[PDB]
Amino acid sequence: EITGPYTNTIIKLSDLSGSNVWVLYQKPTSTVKLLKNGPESYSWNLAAFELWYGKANTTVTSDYYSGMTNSEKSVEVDHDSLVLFWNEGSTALSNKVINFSWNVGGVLIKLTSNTRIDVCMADMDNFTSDSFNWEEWTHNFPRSESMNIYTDYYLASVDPYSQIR
Repeated sequence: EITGPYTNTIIKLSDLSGSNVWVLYQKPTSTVKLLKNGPESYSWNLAAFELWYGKANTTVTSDYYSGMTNSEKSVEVDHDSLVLFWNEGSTALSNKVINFSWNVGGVLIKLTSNTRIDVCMADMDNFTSDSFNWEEWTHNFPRSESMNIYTDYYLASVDPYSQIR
């Protein structure tokens, strides 16, 4: 059901023949970059997103958006969190903080079409929602060949909620 651990820095999302793909991570002890989808350096025209783990009472700052005057490159986090920096369409830069109470956790990548994907994130607690839903938060991005991973990770093509929680 859940496969891994993997030590690659490049996932291939082209040949994947399924609706959904989870990219899971064991809760790190310190703030660290998890994955990233976009060009090498910041390009304003192209859409992108960069995911971090944020340790409780730290300041998560983006590397990809390091040289921007926008203020959403840096975020302070109270709880242990996932922090997704992203830009798409008219949005020059934005972030989305989400709780990470579980030991294992990650983000859902919905393969909606051959041209587009949806990055689905949910507040990983046993107390937040009455009904857990991976597509609590969502945003639509263009679909690309590959994605960069920067830590050890696990993959799943089936809903791992049962095992993770």
